[PDB]
Amino acid sequence: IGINESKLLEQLLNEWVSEIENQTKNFYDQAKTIFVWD
Amino acid sequence: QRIMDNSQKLGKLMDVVVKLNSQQNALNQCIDVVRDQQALLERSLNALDS
Repeated sequence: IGINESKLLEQLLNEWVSEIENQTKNFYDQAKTIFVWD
Repeated sequence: QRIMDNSQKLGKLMDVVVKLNSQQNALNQCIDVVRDQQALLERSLNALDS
């Protein structure tokens, strides 16, 4: 995906903050799952 | 009085011409949105097709 030329930088930052907190949860639960497999 | 009434009426309409200039800048941005998303989908299809 390329960033949309029309998007507000405020929208784009809040969109990426939400996605980085989704990715933060999934990183810790995937790593916690890998630790059980160890 | 009626000249002052019509003068305040014209003024309060001119204050709202400033809002019509705002809707034109929002509409211009919507015409940026669709142009450059279409030119990006076009480009991503050519980058999958190839």
